[PDB]
Amino acid sequence: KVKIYIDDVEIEAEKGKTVLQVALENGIDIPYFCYHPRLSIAGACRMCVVYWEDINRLVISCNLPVQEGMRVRTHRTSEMVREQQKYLLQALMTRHPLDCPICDKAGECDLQNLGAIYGPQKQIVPISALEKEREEHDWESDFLEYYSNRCVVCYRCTRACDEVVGTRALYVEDRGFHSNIVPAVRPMDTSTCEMCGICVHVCPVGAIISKPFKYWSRSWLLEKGRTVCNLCPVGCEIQIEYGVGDWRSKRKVYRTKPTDELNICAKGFFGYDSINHKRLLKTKVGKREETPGNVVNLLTTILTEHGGKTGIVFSAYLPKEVIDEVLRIAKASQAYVTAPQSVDLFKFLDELEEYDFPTVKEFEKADAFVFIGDDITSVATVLSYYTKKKVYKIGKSVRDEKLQPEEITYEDLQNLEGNVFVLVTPHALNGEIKEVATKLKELKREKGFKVIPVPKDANALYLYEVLKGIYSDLPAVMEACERGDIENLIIFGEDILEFYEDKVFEELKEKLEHLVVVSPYEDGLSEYAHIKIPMSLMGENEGTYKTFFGEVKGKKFLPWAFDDLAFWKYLGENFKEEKGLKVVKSSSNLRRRFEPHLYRNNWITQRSQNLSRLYEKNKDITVYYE
Amino acid sequence: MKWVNKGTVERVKQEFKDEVKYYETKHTKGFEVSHDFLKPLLKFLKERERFLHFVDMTCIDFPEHPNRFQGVYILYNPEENERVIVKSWAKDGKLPTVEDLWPGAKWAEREAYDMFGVVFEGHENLRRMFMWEGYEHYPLRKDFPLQGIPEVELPSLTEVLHGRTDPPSHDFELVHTKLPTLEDLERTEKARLKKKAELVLNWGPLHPGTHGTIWFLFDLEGEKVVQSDVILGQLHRGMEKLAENLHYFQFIPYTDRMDYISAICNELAYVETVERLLGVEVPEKARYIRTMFAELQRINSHLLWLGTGALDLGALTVFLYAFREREKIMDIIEGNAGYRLTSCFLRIGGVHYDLAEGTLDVVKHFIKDFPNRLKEYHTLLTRNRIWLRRTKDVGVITREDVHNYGLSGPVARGSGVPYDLRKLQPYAAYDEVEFDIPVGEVGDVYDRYLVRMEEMAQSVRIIEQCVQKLEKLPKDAPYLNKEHPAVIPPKEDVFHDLESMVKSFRVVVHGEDAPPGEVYFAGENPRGELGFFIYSKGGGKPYRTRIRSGALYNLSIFPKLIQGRTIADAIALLGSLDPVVGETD
Amino acid sequence: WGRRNSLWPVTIGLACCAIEMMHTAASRFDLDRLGVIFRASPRQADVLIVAGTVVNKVAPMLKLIWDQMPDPKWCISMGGCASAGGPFPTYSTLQGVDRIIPVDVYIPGCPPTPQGLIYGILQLQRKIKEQGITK
Amino acid sequence: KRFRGAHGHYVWDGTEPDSLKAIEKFMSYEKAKSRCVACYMCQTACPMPTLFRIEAVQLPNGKKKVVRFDMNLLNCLFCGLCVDACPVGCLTMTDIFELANYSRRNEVLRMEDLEKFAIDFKQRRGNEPDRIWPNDEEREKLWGKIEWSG
Ligand code: SF4
Ligand code: SF4
Ligand code: SF4
Ligand code: SF4
Ligand code: SF4
Ligand code: SF4
Ligand code: SF4
Ligand code: FES
Repeated sequence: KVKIYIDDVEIEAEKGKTVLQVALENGIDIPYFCYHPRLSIAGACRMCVVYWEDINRLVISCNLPVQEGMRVRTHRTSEMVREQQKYLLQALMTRHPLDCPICDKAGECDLQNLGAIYGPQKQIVPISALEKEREEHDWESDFLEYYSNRCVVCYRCTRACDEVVGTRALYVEDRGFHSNIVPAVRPMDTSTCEMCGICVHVCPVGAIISKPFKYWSRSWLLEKGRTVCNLCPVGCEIQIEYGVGDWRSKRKVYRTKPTDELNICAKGFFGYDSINHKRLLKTKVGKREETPGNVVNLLTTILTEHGGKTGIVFSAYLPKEVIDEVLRIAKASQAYVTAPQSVDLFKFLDELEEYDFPTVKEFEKADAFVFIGDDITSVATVLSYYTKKKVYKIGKSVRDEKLQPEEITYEDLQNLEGNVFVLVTPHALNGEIKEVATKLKELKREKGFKVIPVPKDANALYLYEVLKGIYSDLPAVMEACERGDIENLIIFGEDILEFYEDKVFEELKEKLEHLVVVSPYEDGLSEYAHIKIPMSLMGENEGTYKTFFGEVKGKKFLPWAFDDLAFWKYLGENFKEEKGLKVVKSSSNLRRRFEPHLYRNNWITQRSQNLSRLYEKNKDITVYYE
Repeated sequence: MKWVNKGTVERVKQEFKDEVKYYETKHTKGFEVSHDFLKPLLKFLKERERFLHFVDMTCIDFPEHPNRFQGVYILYNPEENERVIVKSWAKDGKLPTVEDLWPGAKWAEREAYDMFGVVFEGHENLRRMFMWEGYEHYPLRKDFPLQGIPEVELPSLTEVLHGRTDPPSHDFELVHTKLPTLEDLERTEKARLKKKAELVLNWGPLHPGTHGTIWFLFDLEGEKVVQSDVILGQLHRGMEKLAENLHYFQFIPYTDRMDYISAICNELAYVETVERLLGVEVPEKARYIRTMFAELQRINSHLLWLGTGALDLGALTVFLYAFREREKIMDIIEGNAGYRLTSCFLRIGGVHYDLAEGTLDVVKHFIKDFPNRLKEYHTLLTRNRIWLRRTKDVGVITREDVHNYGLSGPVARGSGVPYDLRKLQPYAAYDEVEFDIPVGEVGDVYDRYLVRMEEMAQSVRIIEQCVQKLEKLPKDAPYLNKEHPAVIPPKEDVFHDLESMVKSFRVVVHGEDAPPGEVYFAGENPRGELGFFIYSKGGGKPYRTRIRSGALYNLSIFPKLIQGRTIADAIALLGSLDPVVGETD
Repeated sequence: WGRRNSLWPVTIGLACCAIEMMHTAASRFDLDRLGVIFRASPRQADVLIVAGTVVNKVAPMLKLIWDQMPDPKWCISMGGCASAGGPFPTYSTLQGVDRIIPVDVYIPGCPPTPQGLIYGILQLQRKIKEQGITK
Repeated sequence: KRFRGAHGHYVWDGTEPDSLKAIEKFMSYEKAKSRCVACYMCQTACPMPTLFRIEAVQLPNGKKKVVRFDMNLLNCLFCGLCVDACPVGCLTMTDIFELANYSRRNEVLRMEDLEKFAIDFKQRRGNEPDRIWPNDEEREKLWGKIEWSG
């Protein structure tokens, strides 16, 4: 829409973009530090200088909007720009330590890369490696560490904490050369900070370090892949960094990172270790490993001859493709199908009768937000990064206080006005499920509000779509097991442990003829199983999830992955005609055993050593803002 | 050394109007032609434009293109000192043969078929060059792994003999690439020459001769040779493919292992080429250190050719003297580079270290004696005239064979052609140093022996000039261009400041920031023109590094010389062509 | 220490490691004081010195030379190429000669110095001197 | 003095460079033991990284400790590129060359070995100057008395 010139090269640029943006899009590398596409412009690092021929002056390109016929020059054709790059990089290196041999950022460092390409190439300002100091304060944290001398004070962290996450946990300690980043409240691990790791990722250097990753490897020795995070229903796309077992690094997941969209929470940033914890990667019968073909025969016999006495407990942490294949097999076996979400979510959606599920992008269109139930920031954290309008609240409010929500009553909803988005969490309605659903159903028809159900488990909404009308009540299935109406159980994941304690399954192992547990872990519920079948985690399957970021499909790249979908499809080759189903219902009221927490929301994050430390510190805290 | 002149470009465009496209790069000038016009353009460039001297030809693999293989040709105009490069796409995996235009190009076509799978219609029994008859792959293809396809378990027999079944080293891979059989070797031998005479002489694959690894085939009538062929590959390790997987600075030690007899020369050719691609200036002190050490290697390399050449006819007394002098050159190189044979002295941007204390005193002690000892070898050899007559009339190479076969080094100079890149295409410091180019008149085995002899004398005069220049420089003068981002600074710099450390990390982790483009540069190695054709798509690793061996083309003329002659002259002929199994990649 | 028990090896020069082999035989190091006769015909030799890298194309030919030697024989792999494949983990290089012929002594280096090759021979002699001394 | 022999690991003896002393506060080391901080520069610079095997951990006190460092000399070029890449003054090439042995296993250096090699090399030739050759008597057989100068 607008034509410009960068080193006498004509380039078309859409009006509204900056010279730096246009240059990067066209492969013209301009060194930069403080500009981040997701944050507000700062103009502080000054590394993006370009020579604007039209005004004969050095100007920062990150703040320069494109204008028809403008002519700029970069370091490619301007010595002035080259001299300032050498000076700016030398200035940053003045008190920067000789820490590259042990710094976690080596190989992916903006200062190290830019300093080697555009830097002075030699030391002009002679500072001994032993005098590389800058004012500094311990962040008092077990997960984050700040190295102020490595800091190139760029304010990306401060901007991200204030503009993206909104926790306002950092501040710049005393001005001038020694400006250093400090947590607003220490110890940091129990402050307003949500340990999302965004500050680690936006930092262009190794100033903010992830302690769990410190010294274990080198950035260039890891493999990288991107997929869908399934630890909650948001659907963020994250990058897993792993090793293979060769000379470079161990066969495990070493850390995880968000993309430049900064869509990530602590579960996604520090929960990577749940992928390495006691994995079940082979089919087993008892304690002995068995060939998948033999296990497929056992299951084929169970469902073919005893399907009408078999119950299937789905997991909301399963991708669409597996859910569908298992459900199709169930309908070919005349089995019982259920899911723990039948206790609360399904009852709510049955009464609401019709809901809205817009993408995060569509949140811009809302005028106000109404949070009903739990602390949204603790259930679908990243959503709290996009609810920037007025927020009303009915229910528990702990980390959501960062949004300064206004408490209201159900009677007040009748008076709100204009494109209201109601975000409701059915797992937190305790006995008022039908009443609340009925009230929101009226509101959706009379006033036209958007009623968006926020499940706490990744694919629960899809489970509901595929199980509505045919699902059995979880307590009815368990009651049917005690009565002897159900002799075999195929349980997927540990979603069920949110309603029944372990002992129940220790006894079920004796009562049932066949207890089949499909899990990713060798510990937990699978310890009580007769037949153990592996269940895939993120990065180990190509499964799609119905999330807040749309219908996202993951990527399979972790090499130790067990082919979950291939196994079930193979079993399904033995089931062609649809036979039917059995449904059990019951009015018994099952109470949730534990409330989800920001650092522990499901059986997967529970197996994360990192999040468990964060959870133990903050489990008792209920007030973070006042 | 300029490229295509503006005049010949237009005469080529006026003749191939919509079929050729002139183009320029930072370092090369040439043409892109349509497949059906490749040969007419080459015949035009050679016969009607004087690009008679054949330099090299090879292929580049572009899997993302429909044709997938671009033929690359490089010719030279000795009358004007110009180079041309011609590119063309292969039509259905084929290309036109050029061996009738340049006989020396026959072996280049064999190498290409073995590495890429390109067939040359009309190659006159095209067979694989290095691999055996029946190999199922084309290693230079981008989808072929560098380690091949491991298929057989090949444990260490020494470890099995002691019951130790566990791997002996953390990097020991039990699965290995499949191994051929003695029968497999027999098919490549028989599929090489079609029976023409009585007996099939077989001097290889392994023979007790001087160049034991070089395999020869003679078709004899009693004692006369009618037909003759050579089979290489007894040392093929995948050099060109190893470069595709390494950073530029990492390949320097592999250049030492090409012509292991003159490693510093190999490094100079390679480094001088990479420094052109990256645009790296070399400080003065390093330029003289390169020029001096490159010449000490030429003396050291000619001594080996003379010692092994003398060993071929008894007279072991010359072998001892030649190696007595080689031990002196190695004492200087080892003391400065740190290794006797595989020096690994040059670095991108200069030299590894400065000269070691007292190194100039040792060279001066060498430059004063060596002139007297050269007079010993002249008369100690000519003393026995039983062999002097065995060389003054055989193996004559006409100037037509020099350009048709792409000969270089002493092989070309012995025949009258003063083709010396140290003067025609200067590098390190050969422009600021004065020396002479020895040239012969008959062009026989004797002329090549005499050519190499004065080259040692001329090299002593070059070293003498480098010594006085080095003494006049302060020991403060640089031997490394530390101001360029692609030059790894010495450890002493990194131990001191962050400004140097970040450079070391950048280059070591990501490689040098090479720009896109192509470059062809060659060094006057003791055995000929050692060329390096590097193709860069941008990044720390080259997309293709073709190595043009001057010795390889010097051997391609062997079947022409021994034909119609007696087999007794084969030992003297091969020796006068100074070939090295290592330069056959 | 000094034994009149002579050794008759055949030097198989394949690459750079062969050049250092010639320097050891020359007047600078005297490998004769150790009883090494150095016969050139493999029919009458008992020690196979593989000095250089072994290409897969040469492997069948090399194995033949070995089986063609009298049974009281030993083998020395000079340099890493003949020892473990050296610096060439490629499609055409045989990763160590001990994969087709048992070797008794491995001489590291790229290439080993003439003294390293001599020390390597003493090691072979050390082995033999006490190979006929136990049983 | 410039010979590129068997590799070694210089030890913590007080003569460390500024770069290492600058990061000492982060390391778990012992006096007279290897200086290595496991930066992987040697192996990354090496054209044959498979011959190396380096491992380091993060101790519960937050410091870094090198736990494994092995090199297989039979696949080494003895090129010196790794020593160039060492930023802490740890990796070095000694004068040790008498390493011929009877098994591929005897040609694998562990950390304990790299330390012993360097300690011995520094003990015998640490203060020796950088000369073209260290002894003139051993060279006199071939060269004779050389007229040196300042
Ligand atoms: S922040 Fe970058 S330049 Fe500084 S020590 Fe770390 S890797 Fe090196
Ligand atoms: S990690 Fe996230 S929540 Fe914690 S301080 Fe940094 S930006 Fe704020
Ligand atoms: S800690 Fe990192 S992101 Fe924050 S100001 Fe310093 S360099 Fe920038
Ligand atoms: S908000 Fe949910 S999907 Fe996003 S990173 Fe956190 S746990 Fe994963
Ligand atoms: S060990 Fe080294 S010197 Fe010997 S042949 Fe192999 S690469 Fe060449
Ligand atoms: S380069 Fe030096 S400090 Fe780094 S891993 Fe190697 S020996 Fe250790
Ligand atoms: S000397 Fe060269 S080949 Fe050997 S470990 Fe060091 S860098 Fe690698
Ligand atoms: S990027 Fe423009 S000022 Fe920092």
